[PDB]
Formats: sequence, structure tokens, C-alpha cells
Amino acid sequence: ALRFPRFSQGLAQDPTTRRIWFGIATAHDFENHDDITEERLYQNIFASHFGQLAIIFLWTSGNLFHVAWQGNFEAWVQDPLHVRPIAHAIWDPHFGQPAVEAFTRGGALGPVNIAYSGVYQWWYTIGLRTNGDLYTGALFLLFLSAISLIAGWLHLQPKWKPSVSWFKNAESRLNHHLSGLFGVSSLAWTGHLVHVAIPGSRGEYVRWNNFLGVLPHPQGLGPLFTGQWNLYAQNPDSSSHLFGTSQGTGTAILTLLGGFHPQTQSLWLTDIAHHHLAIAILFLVAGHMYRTNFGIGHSIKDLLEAHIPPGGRLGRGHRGLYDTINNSIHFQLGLALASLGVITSLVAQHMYSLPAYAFIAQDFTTQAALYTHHQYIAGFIMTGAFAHGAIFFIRDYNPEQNEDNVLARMLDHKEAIISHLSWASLFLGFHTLGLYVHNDVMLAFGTPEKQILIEPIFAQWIQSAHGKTSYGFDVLLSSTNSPAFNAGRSIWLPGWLNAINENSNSLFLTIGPGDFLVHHAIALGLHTTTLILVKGALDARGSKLMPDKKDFGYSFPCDGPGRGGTCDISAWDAFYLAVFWMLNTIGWVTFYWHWKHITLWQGNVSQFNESSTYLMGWLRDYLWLNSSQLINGYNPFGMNSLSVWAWMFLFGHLVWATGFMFLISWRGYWQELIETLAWAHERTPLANLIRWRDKPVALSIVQARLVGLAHFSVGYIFTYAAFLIASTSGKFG
Amino acid sequence: IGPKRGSKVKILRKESYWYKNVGSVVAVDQDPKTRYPVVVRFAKVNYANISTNNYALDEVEEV
Amino acid sequence: MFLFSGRGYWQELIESIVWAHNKLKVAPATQPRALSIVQGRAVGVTHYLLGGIATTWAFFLARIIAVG
Amino acid sequence: SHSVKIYDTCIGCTQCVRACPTDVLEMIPWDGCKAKQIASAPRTEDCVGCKRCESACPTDFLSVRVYLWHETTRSMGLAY
Amino acid sequence: DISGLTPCKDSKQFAKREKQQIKKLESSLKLYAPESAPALALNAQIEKTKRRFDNYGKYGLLCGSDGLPHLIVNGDQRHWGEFITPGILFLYIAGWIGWVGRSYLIAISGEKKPAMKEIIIDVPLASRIIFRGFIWPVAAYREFLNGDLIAK
Amino acid sequence: SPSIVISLSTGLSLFLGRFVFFNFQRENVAKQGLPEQNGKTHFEAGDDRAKEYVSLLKSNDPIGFNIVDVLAWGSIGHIVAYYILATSSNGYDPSFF
Amino acid sequence: NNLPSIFVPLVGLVFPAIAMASLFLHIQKN
Ligand code: CLA
Ligand code: CLA
Ligand code: CLA
Ligand code: CLA
Ligand code: CLA
Ligand SMILES: CC1=C(/C=C/C(C)=C/C=C/C(C)=C/C=C/C=C(C)/C=C/C=C(C)/C=C/C2=C(C)CCCC2(C)C)C(C)(C)CCC1
Ligand SMILES: CC1=C(/C=C/C(C)=C/C=C/C(C)=C/C=C/C=C(C)/C=C/C=C(C)/C=C/C2=C(C)CCCC2(C)C)C(C)(C)CCC1
Ligand SMILES: CC1=C(C/C=C(\C)CCC[C@H](C)CCC[C@H](C)CCCC(C)C)C(=O)c2ccccc2C1=O
Repeated sequence: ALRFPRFSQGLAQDPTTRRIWFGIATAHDFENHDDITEERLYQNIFASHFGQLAIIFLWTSGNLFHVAWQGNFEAWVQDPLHVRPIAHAIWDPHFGQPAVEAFTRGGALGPVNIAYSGVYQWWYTIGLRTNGDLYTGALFLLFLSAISLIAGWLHLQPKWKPSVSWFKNAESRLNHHLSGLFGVSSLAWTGHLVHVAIPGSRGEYVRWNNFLGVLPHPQGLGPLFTGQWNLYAQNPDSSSHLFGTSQGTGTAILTLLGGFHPQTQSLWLTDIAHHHLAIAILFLVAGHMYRTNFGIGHSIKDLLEAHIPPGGRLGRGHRGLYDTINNSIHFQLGLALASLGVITSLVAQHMYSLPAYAFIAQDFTTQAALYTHHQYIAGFIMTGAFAHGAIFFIRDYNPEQNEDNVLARMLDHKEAIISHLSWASLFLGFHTLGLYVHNDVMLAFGTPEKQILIEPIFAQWIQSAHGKTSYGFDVLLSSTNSPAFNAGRSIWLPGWLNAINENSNSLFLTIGPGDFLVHHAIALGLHTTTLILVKGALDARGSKLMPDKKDFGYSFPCDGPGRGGTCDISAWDAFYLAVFWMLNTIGWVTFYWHWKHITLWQGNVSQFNESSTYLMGWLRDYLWLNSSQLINGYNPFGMNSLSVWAWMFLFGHLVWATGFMFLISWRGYWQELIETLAWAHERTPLANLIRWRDKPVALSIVQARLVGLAHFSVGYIFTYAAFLIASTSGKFG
Repeated sequence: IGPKRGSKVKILRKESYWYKNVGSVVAVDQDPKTRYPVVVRFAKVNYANISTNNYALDEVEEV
Repeated sequence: MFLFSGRGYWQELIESIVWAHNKLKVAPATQPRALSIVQGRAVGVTHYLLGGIATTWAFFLARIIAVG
Repeated sequence: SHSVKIYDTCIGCTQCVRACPTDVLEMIPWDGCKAKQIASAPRTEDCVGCKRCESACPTDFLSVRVYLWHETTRSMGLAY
Repeated sequence: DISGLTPCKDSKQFAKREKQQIKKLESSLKLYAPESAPALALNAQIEKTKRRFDNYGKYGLLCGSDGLPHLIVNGDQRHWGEFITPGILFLYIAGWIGWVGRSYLIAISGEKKPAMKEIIIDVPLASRIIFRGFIWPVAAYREFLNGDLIAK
Repeated sequence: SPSIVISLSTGLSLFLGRFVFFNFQRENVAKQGLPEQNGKTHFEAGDDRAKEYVSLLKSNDPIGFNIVDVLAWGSIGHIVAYYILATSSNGYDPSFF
Repeated sequence: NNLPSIFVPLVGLVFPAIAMASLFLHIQKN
């Protein structure tokens, strides 16, 4: 109450150094601060949301300003395929002359960095062609951040402070979010695409000072209100259109052509505008379901209570779930995290097969970086979802109110779920490892023809059902005469089949025996991570080894050496253990993607088709072969522009190894060492005048585990990012 | 005052390691002021190496 | 695997596995138990040393036989 | 100072009192057991958290429970 | 034939691989004297390679573009012997082993201390139990029908 | 003619709402009352913004038809009419579906 | 111009020292 942790007296009373270490660690756990109420918690959450919005806006504004000030956007827009984008300049007192001469790239007059984020293509596609536009956008985003901060301060005040009954209004919030947040935004984006982006694509310029005198369509708003909507899809862009010029253009603003633009190898802008229009209409229609002050709509409580099957196969059904979800915020956080992780994984899987930005398909490093980034983010979010689900079970579950509903039945039979997950994981791991070892031994002995190679017939059949003629089946869309083919031929397949039957793009790449084993390994990783997280979540309240686990809390070191020894017994340890498996699975996925795409780009696909069926091929033809250019960043003779990446490479390794120190060695040794060091400091002359204020002690158990995990993750991410970027940028192919 | 010696009983205490298992009663205390009179022995040992336990009258069901 | 984890998780998993065994009347008299802490540490250090030494052995022998 | 609690399932075998290294627990007369005694934890402020009392306790689940709580100089085992 | 695969007797890469293997073997074979045992061993190796390739061609597998045989696990009647029949054999063997183990466990469960029987197996009882696994599917089906398979 | 189709659809939707499905809608909205948190309505919990607009829903129509019902049925009719107009505008042919 | 030569030393060195001193003083305060 008087020391640094003003929100916790118990942490402020002890004289050791851990008072500092834990003070940073528990600053955002509002439910642990003493003298806390529901109102204060909700208001603090609201203020934190406002601060986060302000930070995001400031970050985007800073990126835009730096790109405008130190970039080459005006030089890049003219020749997108022969200019390297620039992110920001480099000022460094430690740079030598060779580094200054070697880091000068592009049209810059000094050292610069090449931007692999991919914002140049995104801003070019939407209709930005000058630095003044970037400056105006940065100013607007700065204003938005200031407005967000002002709103947060205003809503932290007593007069404008909301009440708890306002925060628990689910129906009104759902209606407003479904109608205005999702629908109106899509409508505005469609308006922007029709008004600004499309005319910019056709060589015209429409800005704030002349957007009221220019008609997006020569017909006007007449066809829309009268009914002949097809008039808006009359003259599409020709196949000889050149982006940003008035050669071979058209007048249509909403089409359903499908496929890719030939020159830019990206989706048509009219298709995007049409999609946004349809999505906005659907969201606006669907945002009227729930009841409000107007006396019509649905009640979520009655909807949940009415769903109970006769015969009692589901217990009491969904009775009491509304209160359980509404009262607890960890349930909401878990649901939101699961949805966001699924959405992020979908975005990562979609943005590489159906690109939407001009000239981004021919920039390979940007594609790889974006895919890896989004997949890692999705993995972390998916882990957090289960973590908060376990927290909810620990804290906010009431057994009496949830009697014999779906949650009670879920808690009833955890053993069967855990056993079946373990069986699946064991099966997959055993057989994948066995097949890989057999193939490796067969290659080692010199008889490759004895390999066990199994074709992925199901995926090939699914691909052939979409209109791919590389296998032989004629099913659904592949057959010339069929209900689906005849129904859809008039509108979208003429472009879709052409796009899917090209070998240059990444749309439905051909697969063989090499993808079967990798897919099964991915499934094994998913199953094992799910098993770990599910066991941690279900066994949170208690088990046979400790039937009163809920009394201690979510995180606690152990329960002592008794009963045979109980280490890593809490659910926090289960999340801790599942983090490693999440990292390994994401690493496998990224390795597969990067190797397949790098072989596709390099011009030879037989290398992956042949060497991916055994692990020695993975070790020799992927890492050792591709690291040659990366490890030669600096040598005794000289250095080049890759040098920094090489440094980062080594840097990552070091951090990884450091994690091991916190992950094997434990506390007692270091405590005795600290005691000896304290004696040594006290006894020496000329240094005993200086004395500490907080007694030095060794780190705790959970703190050391967290530190080791952080080091492991940082090393992993930095090492892989350095290797991927260096390998993909050394060849640019 | 309790089940006869030698009979088989089933444990209804969630805390106990032998929950929903079968044990054999060895003796029952006759003092009316004893909280947990029934003494039960089990064939299997818990995480600790003991194999005996004490239960009350509302925690053991005769089977 | 033996150097980053603890006994309680494995014991709690073996509990569910033992239940699944009990459902089908294949429960052994010798109740399965997770390894002790000292046993786990010994297994981890033994595997670590064996793997590292065998890696160095294979690399050295292959290089010095193929090139010398 | 950690929190030590005693429940009524205790049978007065006096193992926890002997196992304590800092003289926290003692025995008092009681009424609801054959041994006619029960343990108690008056000197709670001297607890370090070694959990030897839980290590030496015969019951289905421990009749003596230790919950870690706010730490101080005594509970941290510091001699400097 | 299936998924754009070529029969392994028709494919040319198969014969090319056979030629490479035979040439590689003969390169080492040329070193030793004709009467030496290594020459006989290498000739036996060459004969084995030729027989293996002939058998692979005869069995009707489908090599891919790279020239290596591929396995079809669809269930197509033309490729039942690659997966389905060995799967049935493996299932039979595994069921035999599991039934024998479960029967022995149930048989020794009666005694006072089955742990000493587990750590020190008794041979006559196990020998009597082992041969009952030849009819394991029928016994398992009948026990499932009666209701003795699942504990209550 | 857009006017004829719009008027026909809106009139038919309003007639269906007023004379046919009125009782079913009233019974269903009576079965599912106001949304409740912890056994009390949102206004009873202490939220003044969640107060029902009783004055707005009052009407002099004999059966109880109010503005909200008119708005809902008119929206449905307009959606149907514009769907019909848009679908009839273009010349898509399924070609044996 | 020459803004980086004035701004990089400020953010790199002076501001971290000021923040560290302020945080240390606030933490050690009773
Ligand atoms: C974050 C930004 C940052 C910046 C801008 C600098 C900047 C600099 N570094 Mg430092 N450094 C940093 C972080 C940073 N460092 C970190 C994180 C580390 C740990 C790895 C180091 C470790 C380090 C080493 C090991 C060395 C430097 C040196 C240098 C100098 C190189 C220029 C030159 O060639 O010498 C030109 C000549 C000079 C000696 C400059 C003299 C004038 C200086 C600026 C003093 C001005 C005095 C003033 C009172 C400073 C105190 C005020 C206080 C608020 C800081 C320059 C001052 C070199 C150095 O200073 O030499 C001893 C050097 O040897 N740095
Ligand atoms: C119609 C008006 C309305 C609107 C616009 C909002 C909007 C908002 N409210 Mg809500 N709210 C309303 C009514 C409304 N509310 C009412 C009536 C109530 C009382 C019941 C509430 C109660 C309420 C609370 C209690 C809170 C909010 C919060 C928020 C904010 C959510 C955070 C965020 O920014 O999401 C951004 C969302 C999106 C961008 C929408 C799409 C999201 C999907 C996942 C993305 C689709 C991806 C697409 C491809 C994008 C590509 C990106 C591009 C770069 C390529 C947001 C400003 C929260 C907050 O942050 O407060 C500051 C908050 O705590 N609201
Ligand atoms: C959507 C946002 C979100 C939100 C609002 C929360 C909210 C909450 N979380 Mg959850 N969580 C999330 C996502 C989220 N989480 C995700 C994605 C994960 C998976 C990683 C988790 C996993 C998780 C765990 C494991 C725990 C929580 C808990 C908590 C609560 C405590 C907060 C705290 O103590 O942190 C304050 C913490 C810090 C300031 C210190 C740690 C900072 C890390 C180590 C930084 C990494 C270092 C950095 C990158 C190094 C850079 C170096 C350079 C070279 C690059 C808080 C209510 C805690 C709980 O007990 O709840 C009751 C808890 O134990 N969360
Ligand atoms: C790469 C090394 C590695 C390997 C192979 C494993 C393997 C496994 N992990 Mg472990 N793990 C590791 C590292 C590793 N882990 C790390 C770093 C951590 C972080 C602490 C964990 C944490 C962890 C958790 C939290 C969990 C597992 C579980 C599992 C099992 C998953 C199921 C399955 O795949 O079965 C496939 C089986 C195999 C690959 C095992 C190897 C079989 C050998 C090769 C065959 C023996 C044959 C041969 C004759 C040997 C004779 C020996 C000789 C002396 C005679 C499996 C045993 C999960 C579990 O236990 O599921 C039941 C689980 O929940 N692991
Ligand atoms: C045990 C679980 C298991 C799991 C999780 C997966 C997972 C996966 N499979 Mg694999 N697969 C399995 C077993 C499994 N498989 C088996 C037993 C076979 C037969 C050899 C295959 C053969 C196979 C093919 C041919 C393909 C996949 C593909 C895939 C992916 C898509 C899902 C799919 O297509 O559905 C297929 C799902 C199953 C067949 C369900 C099997 C579950 C039962 C319980 C397995 C044990 C059954 C038993 C052995 C069969 C009877 C024996 C028989 C001889 C009478 C996904 C990664 C597809 C892919 O995307 O590749 C790129 C694909 O093309 N799998
Ligand atoms: C712990 C916990 C938790 C959490 C949980 C989680 C986190 C979960 C997740 C989950 C998940 C993550 C899930 C997922 C799912 C998915 C799905 C279910 C999918 C589906 C799909 C489909 C169905 C599709 C279809 C199709 C196709 C195939 C194609 C096209 C067409 C169509 C669309 C039809 C909570 C909070 C609750 C609380 C309690 C505890
Ligand atoms: C007086 C009276 C009467 C009469 C009445 C009437 C005649 C009424 C009418 C009414 C009406 C007549 C109404 C209406 C309404 C409407 C509405 C409510 C609408 C809506 C709309 C919408 C929502 C739209 C949307 C959209 C857009 C905007 C764009 C495109 C797309 C869409 C289409 C979706 C009588 C004689 C009987 C009796 C006595 C009294
Ligand atoms: C994996 C793991 C386990 C689980 C490991 C176990 C249970 C060892 C299993 C050994 C063998 C495979 C079990 C079976 C042995 C019998 C001889 C099998 C006889 C049947 C045939 C194979 C002959 C721990 O118990 C543990 C404890 C403390 C720290 C870390 C860990 C740890 O990492």
C-alpha cells in the first residue's frame, strides 16, 4: 500500500527483490488487486481498450510517415517489378565505411532497409500515388489516436462513468455490432472502391476537392433505384488492360468474372467491391435478430433454454448457460480468442492462393514473411484460448447453477476424451515415424524402389472436383456435362478454370506422396497439442493426486515431495508444456510451405517431389543447401548486404541456448550461490560502505519457467525469421 | 451402530483415493461421540503406501 | 522431454489411461506409476549425453574416413 | 506468513508435530477420537513451507493443510 | 490408369533405374578376380536385383513420373493386395495377442497376490491360454453379445 | 414497372402481417419476454437506457397494429420486390440447371 | 535537415537514462 505495488500490500511488505519482479507481472490482473469491485474492473477494461486503440493508430501513423519521408514510393509506382521498396533510413555511429557503401540500395543516397511488410502494394492498389496522400493519412491517424486518448480520459471520469448493468446488455451490443460495425464499414469500403480506387486503376484521379463533380458511372444512380442492376456490369476491363493507364479499360463497377488479372496476377477490383456490397447487405439484414426497447426480436435466454432434446441424451440441455457466459469474462475471452485464431489461420491460408494486391505475387519474400507471421500469431492466439478456458473453469464456474447441463456432462467424462486423444496421438506418431524411418533406411541401403509411397487420393479427388485435369477423374466441375457445370458455366467458371489450370500460380498446387507424410505429421502435432490443452483445462478443478486443486489457484509451484512427488501439477504448467508443441507444429508447417514454394519458384519441382519422402533429404536439400548464402554474410575477406541477417541468425541461436539454463538448473543451487556472494560482498573492504536496500534472492520456480519459455520463443522466432528472409532474398527466386 | 465385520462396503467420499471402490470393514468404534468410527481396508494402496482408512456412517454404503 | 517437465502431469494422464484400461478388465495388479524425480533427471541426462556423443562420433568417423 | 489449517479427520498420531523443523504445531486434548487429542498450529508466523507435516500424515487426504501466502524474512529462510 | 499413373512394366524410368543399379554393381564387380568369392557375391546381388525388378513388374504396381512404385489405399479391387489383405492379417494377429494377454490377466486375477504372478510368469497356464487365440473373433463376438466384454 | 411491383409486394406483405400471422407473432413474442440478466430485466437491473418505449407502441388500430410492425413488414416486402426486380433484370439462363 | 543526427542520440541514450533514474527513484521511495 506504500511501496511500488500500490495495488497489493502483500507484495509490498516483503523486503526481497521479488517484490519488484512480481510487481510488473501482476499489473494487469484486475481481479487480484485488493478492494476490487465489478464496476472498477469493467471501467478499467474500457480504458485499456481505448489505450490499445490509440497505440494501434499511432503505430500505423508512424509507419505511414516514415514510408512517406524516407521511401521511394513515387519511383516505385512507375516500375513496380524493377524497384526495391524502402522502409526507413539507417543512422548508426558504429557503421564502418564498407557497411555504409554496401547498405545503400535502391535510389537512396544512404543506407536504407528494404521493406518486406508489403505495404507498398497494398497502398498502390487502393489508389495512393503521391507522398502528400501518405502525409495526410498520417495526420488523420494521429488525430484519431488523440481522439481515442481523449475518449478514454473522458470515460474514466465520474460523471460519464457507465454502470455494470450497461456492460451486461448482450442483445443491444450484438445488434449494434452486427449492423453498424460490420455492415456499415463494408458499405463505406464499397463506396471507396467504387469512387476512388477503381478510377485510379483506370488512370483517373479522384480526390477530396473534385469527388463531387465526377460520376463513378455514366448512368448514375438511376439503374440502382429503378431495378436494372445488370447495367452496372456491361463493359468490363479487357484482357489487354494495363494497370494505372487508360489503355483497354472499361466502365463496369460490379462484376463476377472470377480468376486473376493477367498483368498483375491479382483479383479484379470490381469483384472485391461486389463482394463487399453483398457482405454489407447480408450483415445489415442479419443485424436485426435480437430484441431491444421496440418490443420485437428474440431473447437469447429463451433461445438457449428451449433447446433440450427429448429422451434426456443431453442432460438438461442449455439451461443456465446464459448466466454462466454473461457473468464470466474469461468465457467470453476464450470464445473470442478461439474465433480470432481460426480467422487468422484462414487469412494466412487464403492470402497466398488468392492474392488481392497488385504485383505482390511476384514478390516472394513478402509472401513468405506474411504467411509465417500470420501462422505464428494464430498459433499463439489458439494457445491463449485454451489458457483462458482453464482460467474460467478455475475461477468462475458454479457447480450448483450448472447442474446436469452440457458443461456438467463435459466435466463428467474427461477420462474418455483424454484416452481417445492419447490413442489418436500415439497412432499417428507411431505410424508417421515408422514410415519415415523405413524410407530413410531404404534410401540409405541404396534401393529407392522399395520405398513405401502412398498417393493422397482423397485430396486429389477433391481437387479434380474443382476443375483440375492433372489426375484423370471427371467429377462435378471437371465433367463437361453436369448439373453444376451447366448451372455455373455462364458466370464464373470461364475465369476460375483458367486460373486454376495454370501452373505458374499457387492455386491448388499439384501434390504427391511427399505431402501425405507432412499432412499426417501436422495432424499429429494438432492432436497432441489439443490433448495437452484439453487435459490441462479439464483437470484444473481437481484430480486423484490432488482433489483440492481449485483452492490453491491457477498458478502455484507444486504440492511438495509427498505422495511420490508432485511437480508441474497446475494448469499453468499444462499451458507451459503445450507452448512447445505449438511452436513445433507451426515450425513444421512453415518448413513445408517454404520448401515447396522455393522449389516451385526456382524452376525445378522434382527436387521436392523426390527428396521429401525421407528426412535426410529434408536435412540436406533444405537447410544445409540453402544456408550457404546466409552464413557467408561476413567472411575474413569482406561482407555484403546480408551481413546483418547473418548476425541476427547467430544472435537467435545464443538466446535459444540461454533458455536451456533456466529450464534445467533449479533454485537451490543459485540460492546457495547468492548467499555466498552476499557474504563475499559484506566482508570486503572499501565496498561494504555501499549496501543494498532489497535483499537479493534467487528467482522463483514459475518465474524461472516463464523466463526460460520467453528465451526459447525469442530465439526460435528470430532464428527462423533470419534464415527465411536471408535465404529467400539472396536468390530472389 | 455400524456394518458387521467382514462385510463389503462402497466408499462415497469424493476426497478419498478409493472413491466408488469396494473395501472390507474390520472394526467399528462404539463410542457415540466418535466422528469417524468405521474402519475399512482396501486391496490396493494409494499414492502413499497405506491401505487403511476411517469413514463415517453416511459415507459407506453396504453392497 | 525428461528435462523440461514434471511428474504430476504424467501421473494425472496415467490416471485417465488406467481408467480406460479398467473399463475393459485389463487392469494390472502392479498399479502403473510415473517415474520419480531423480529417475527422470537421470534418464534425461543419460539420453542427452548419449545423443551428443553419438552425433560427434558419427560425424568425426565419416569425415576422417571419407577424406583421409 | 503462510496459513496452516487442521481438520477434524485427524487421529492424533503426532507425526506432524515431530516433523516440523521450526516448532509450529503442538498437540491439545480433544474428544472425538480414540487418541483423545488433536493438533494445532499456534506459531503460524514461524512456518517456512517445507510441507513435511503433509508428508507425514496418514489419511485419505491430509488433515493438515499448508497454503502459501505473503512472504517475509522468516518465511523466506534468509540469514543475511 | 489411376490419378495419372503409369503401369510399372510400361514405364521407362523403371528400366533406367535398373540399368543404373546394374552398372553401379558391375563397377565394383570389375575390381576382383573372377574366381574370388566377392565376384560370386556381387553376381548373386545382380541376380537378386534383376529378380526383384522382374517381380515388381509382374505384380502390376504403378510407378509415378519419377519411376518409383506407388501404393493405392482406396479399396479398388485391382489393388487390394497392397493394403487391405496385410491389414486384415495384422488385425488378426493383434487381436490374437490382445485376447491372449487379457485372458491371462483375468485368469491370474483370482489369486491373492497377482503381482508376484506378473513379475514371475507361470509357464503352464500361459501355454494353455496361448492357443485359445486362434478362435479369438468368435469368442469376442459371443462375449460382446452376452455382455461380459465391458466391466460394470 | 418498378412502381407496380413495389406496391404489390408491400401491400401483400402488409396484408399477410395484419390479417394472417398477427396472432402467431403476438403469441411467440409473449412466450419469449424481455431479455433478463440474473433473473431481472435489463431496466430492473439498473439500466435506464433499456426502458421499453411504451408510448411509441400504443396505437388506435382495433387489432393493435403499430409502427414497428408496419416497418418490419414493409422492409420484408421491399426486399422481396427488389429481389424480384433485380433477378428479372438480367438474362441469366440455368441451361438445364 | 540532419534530424537523425540529433534525434537518434536523444532516444538512444538520454531518454533511457532519465526513465531509469525516475523509475528507480519511484521504486525505492517509501
Ligand atoms: C542506442 C544508441 C547508442 C548510440 C547512439 C551510441 C553511440 C556511440 N557509441 Mg555506444 N553503445 C550502445 C548504445 C549506443 N551507443 C550500447 C547498447 C552498447 C553496448 C554494446 C554500446 C557500447 C559502446 C562501445 C563499446 C563503444 C561505443 C561507442 C560509441 C560512440 C561511437 C562513435 C565513434 O566512432 O566515436 C567517436 C568518439 C568518441 C569517443 C565520442 C566522444 C564524445 C561522447 C559522445 C561523449 C559526450 C560526453 C557526454 C557528457 C556524455 C554523457 C551524458 C549522458 C546523458 C549520456 C558513440 C558515442 C564507442 C566509444 O564511445 O568509444 C569509447 C565504443 O568504443 N558504444
Ligand atoms: C453502431 C455503433 C457501434 C459501433 C460502431 C461500435 C463499435 C465499437 N465498439 Mg461497441 N457498443 C455499441 C454500439 C457500437 N459499437 C452499443 C450500443 C453498446 C452498448 C451495449 C456497445 C458496447 C461496447 C463496449 C462495452 C465496448 C465496445 C467496443 C467497441 C469497439 C470495438 C473494438 C474495435 O475497434 O473493433 C474493430 C472491429 C472491426 C475492424 C470489425 C471487423 C472485425 C473482423 C474480425 C475483421 C474483418 C477482417 C477484414 C479482412 C479487415 C482487413 C484489414 C485491412 C488492413 C486489410 C468499436 C469502436 C469495445 C472497445 O474497444 O471500446 C473502446 C468495448 O469495450 N462496445
Ligand atoms: C486479447 C488479449 C488478452 C488479454 C486481454 C488477456 C488477459 C489476461 N491474461 Mg491472457 N493470454 C493471451 C491473451 C490475452 N490475455 C494469449 C494470446 C495467451 C497465450 C500466450 C495468454 C496466456 C495467459 C497466461 C499464461 C496467463 C494469462 C493471464 C491473463 C491475465 C493477467 C495479465 C498479466 O498478468 O500480464 C502482465 C504480464 C507481463 C507484463 C509480463 C510478461 C511479459 C512477456 C513475458 C513479454 C515477452 C517479452 C518480450 C517479447 C521480449 C522482447 C525482447 C526483444 C529482443 C524482442 C489478464 C487478465 C494470467 C492469469 O493468471 O490470469 C488470471 C496468466 O497466468 N494469459
Ligand atoms: C523429438 C523428441 C520428442 C519425442 C519423439 C516425443 C514423443 C512423444 N511425446 Mg514428448 N515432449 C518433447 C519431446 C519429444 N516428445 C518435449 C521437448 C516436450 C516439452 C516438455 C515434450 C512434452 C510432451 C507432452 C506434454 C506430451 C508429450 C507426449 C508425447 C507422445 C505423443 C504421442 C505419439 O506421438 O506417440 C508416438 C511415439 C513415439 C514417437 C515414441 C518413440 C518410439 C520409439 C522410437 C520406439 C521404441 C522401439 C525400439 C525397439 C527402441 C528400443 C530401445 C533399446 C534400448 C532396446 C510421444 C511419446 C504426449 C503424450 O504423452 O501422449 C500420450 C503429451 O501429452 N510430450
Ligand atoms: C487415425 C487418424 C487419422 C487421421 C487423423 C488422419 C488425418 C488426415 N488424413 Mg489420413 N489416413 C488414415 C488415418 C488418419 N488420417 C488411414 C487409416 C488411412 C488409410 C491408409 C489414411 C489415408 C489418407 C489418405 C489417402 C488421405 C489422407 C488425408 C488426411 C488428411 C485429411 C482427412 C482425410 O482425408 O480423411 C481421411 C480419414 C480417414 C480414412 C479416417 C480413418 C480413421 C480410422 C479410425 C483409422 C483406422 C481405420 C482402419 C485402419 C481401417 C480398416 C482396415 C482395412 C484394411 C479393412 C488428414 C491430415 C488426405 C489428405 O489430405 O492428404 C493430403 C488424403 O488424401 N489420409
Ligand atoms: C477450454 C474451454 C473453452 C475453450 C474452448 C476452445 C478454445 C474451443 C475451440 C474450438 C474450435 C477451434 C473449434 C473449431 C471448429 C470448426 C468447425 C466445426 C468447422 C466446420 C466447418 C465446416 C462445417 C465446413 C463446411 C464446408 C466445407 C467442408 C466446404 C465448403 C462448404 C461448407 C461451408 C459446407 C471455453 C471458452 C469454451 C470455456 C470452457 C473451457
Ligand atoms: C392510414 C390508414 C390506412 C393505410 C395504411 C397504409 C396504406 C400503410 C402503408 C405503409 C407502407 C407502404 C409502409 C412501407 C414501409 C417500407 C419500408 C420499411 C421499406 C424498407 C426498405 C428497405 C429496408 C430497403 C432496403 C434496400 C435498400 C435501401 C437498397 C437495395 C437493397 C434493399 C432493397 C435491401 C388504412 C386505409 C389501411 C386504414 C386506415 C388508416
Ligand atoms: C515421459 C515421462 C514420464 C513417463 C514415462 C514412463 C511411464 C516410462 C515408461 C517406460 C516403458 C516404455 C513402460 C513399459 C515397460 C515394460 C517393460 C513394458 C513391457 C511390455 C513389452 C514392451 C515387453 C515420466 O513419468 C516422467 C516423470 C518425471 C519427469 C519426467 C517424466 C517424463 O518425461
